[PDB]
Amino acid sequence: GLTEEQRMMIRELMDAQMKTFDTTFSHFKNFRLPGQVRKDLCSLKVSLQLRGEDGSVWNYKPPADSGGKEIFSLLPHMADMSTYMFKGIISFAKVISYFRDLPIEDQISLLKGAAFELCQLRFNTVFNAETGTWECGRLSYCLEQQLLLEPMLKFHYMLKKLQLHEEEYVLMQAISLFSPDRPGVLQHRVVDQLQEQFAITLKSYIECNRPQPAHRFLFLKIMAMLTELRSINAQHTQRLLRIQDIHPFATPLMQELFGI
Ligand SMILES: CC(C)[C@@H](NC(=O)CC(C)(C)O)C(=O)N1CC[C@](O)(c2ccc(Cl)cc2)C(C)(C)C1
Repeated sequence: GLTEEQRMMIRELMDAQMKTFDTTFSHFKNFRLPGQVRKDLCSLKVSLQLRGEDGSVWNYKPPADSGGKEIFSLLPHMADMSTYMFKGIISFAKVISYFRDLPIEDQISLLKGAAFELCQLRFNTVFNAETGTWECGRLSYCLEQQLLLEPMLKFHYMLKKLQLHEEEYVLMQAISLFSPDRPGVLQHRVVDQLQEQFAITLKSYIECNRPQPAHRFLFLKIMAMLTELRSINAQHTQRLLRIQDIHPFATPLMQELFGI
């Protein structure tokens, strides 16, 4: 069985999840809309849909470029989504006692490392693998011959396949958040025992709640998924810095987290 402090751990995570993750995106408003290395971007093409309160529907089909400049038509908006996401992610971290109790300099450092990952983890819960779309309340972002060649895309598909519970998602969010090996983490021992206790909790939760043979090695699959995601996080920083080189798009908060 799952021990007392393990039940205690999950419950504080599930709580911070519900307090800070607006699953319907009700409060995403005031966002901008569309008025050489770029295989980076073209693999990530999406169409956008806004359902009005009243029943109206607005749709955006992006331009298939051969030229150069129209690939950016959607970055202002994406930069607005990301800011709104990162704010929820920060609120999530600060509502966790394990996190509050680290030194401030460590708070900042853990966040700057995992913000993207926690965010991609949340988007996975609103992803629909049948239709290749992220359903964000009134927004939908729909992927423009099955190409899991883009690591980020293969990540969402593979992870959705595992059909995790909300508790498994929030714990994954914890392991990723409390990673001992992120630039400028002073308290590497604490953050390391903390991560291990989250991992152990995940391991037990699975042993206890998923007894069926399809859920063999799930804990290990999840753990590999998280390793994959760290790799994708680093590749994405490099892509993003390249976009900044040629055009500033990053909101203040994105500059704060990506280190500029
Ligand atoms: C997973 C990927 C297809 C995409 N997601 C979406 O388009 C849908 C949604 C916004 C819901 O995540 C996404 O967030 N990535 C990472 C973030 C991204 O690299 C990016 C985001 C904001 C800026 Cl300013 C630049 C780049 C991207 C180009 C929008 C692609």
